[PDB]
Amino acid sequence: PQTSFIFDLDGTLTDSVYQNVAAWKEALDAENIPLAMWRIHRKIGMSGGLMLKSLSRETGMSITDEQAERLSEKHAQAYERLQHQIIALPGAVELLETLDKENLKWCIATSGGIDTATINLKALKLDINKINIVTRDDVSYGKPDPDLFLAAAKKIGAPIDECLVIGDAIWDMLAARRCKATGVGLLSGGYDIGELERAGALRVYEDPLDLLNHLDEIAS
Amino acid sequence: PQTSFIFDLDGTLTDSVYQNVAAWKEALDAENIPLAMWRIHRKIGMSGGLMLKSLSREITDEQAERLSEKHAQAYERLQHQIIALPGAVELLETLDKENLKWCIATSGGIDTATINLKALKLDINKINIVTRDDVSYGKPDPDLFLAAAKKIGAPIDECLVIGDAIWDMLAARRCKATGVGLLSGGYDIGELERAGALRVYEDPLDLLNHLDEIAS
Ligand SMILES: [Ca+2]
Ligand SMILES: [Ca+2]
Ligand SMILES: [Ca+2]
Repeated sequence: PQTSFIFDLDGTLTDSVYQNVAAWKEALDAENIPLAMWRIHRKIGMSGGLMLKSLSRETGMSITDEQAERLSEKHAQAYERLQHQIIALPGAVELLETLDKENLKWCIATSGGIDTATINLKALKLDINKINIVTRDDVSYGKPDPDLFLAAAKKIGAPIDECLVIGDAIWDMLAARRCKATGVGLLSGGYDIGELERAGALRVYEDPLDLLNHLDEIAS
Repeated sequence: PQTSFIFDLDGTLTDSVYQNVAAWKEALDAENIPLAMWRIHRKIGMSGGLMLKSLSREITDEQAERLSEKHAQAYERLQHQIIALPGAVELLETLDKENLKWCIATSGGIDTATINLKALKLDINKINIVTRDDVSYGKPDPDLFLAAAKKIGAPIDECLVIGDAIWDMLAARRCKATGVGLLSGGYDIGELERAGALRVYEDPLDLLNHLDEIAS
């Protein structure tokens, strides 16, 4: 039973978490919701809605639908302005190329909407509508809800239990475990080995190259 | 014996670690040296020399000096984005109020320090501070913390080092100081503890709220 692959995008295949953080920071500052950047970095990988609720509750207050919407817009705009900073992570393309050449099926699964996802894909010189990908616009709920991964397993014709989830955030690992998939964590999104293991990572690697070099430990 | 306090600055009292990461990345790309952000982030808190050195393993002197200057210019451009971390001002004032001595100790030079101190509204010449310009080596070498203890006239052994990075924690243990880790630099609790942190708090407000677990 050959392994099928569900990849997170931002922080996992492209070096874009820190741009995402900066974009949220600028949006939140614009809206007088001053939050230290480590707290924003902690939530990267959740869909914006859940992230906003989450930061909200942890600061003791709550954010209306209307401001959530504006924060979202501000975030997309700030991200766009940072689009050319985004580079593919080491091994990322080579890993994807390895899988195709090997007939292993993979899908991308991101809490980002079509906009962010199109930007990061450029860095991997990939055309969105030419690959297997699921976005926040494809489901009701983002990470850590299992929705995205389930839709991804479905898009590639693999049972979710024949799947390996690859992610850089607590939220990817959490969602992986919630649908009982096998989760593997990458350090390239800035989360540490401790956090990723506690959120359910079975193995943790530096980046796609490191993972590629150990593909046997973890995939068939 | 009352506790004396040695604070890291960048990421401990000010929320500047991400600007620091971003200035390093700007400087690296200008020199066409590819490097993932997380790798840069892992190093913030070492001296620029150790940093770049350590980076290569994972760079000419000529090249190194261009990067140091490029980083300093890029970091300046980002100064307006930097603000105090919650509780940082209150914590320092609480220490003053209680006549507890403190000193700031940073691996950066006077230029980055000054920028960071502005967010605390501190006068660099009106406070106890030690920078990379006052010692031979930056963190994790114990030099700065030793300088800092000397500047406030306290045994390093009766000092709390408060930092956000693995390099702070390492240096603290290397001079037998008690180390406390803050999450506000983006390092995790596991990292900070494995580098020697005795306690780990979220930020200066969390620390101030738990000050009794940790300080006499
Ligand atoms: Ca991610
Ligand atoms: Ca981290
Ligand atoms: Ca620091």
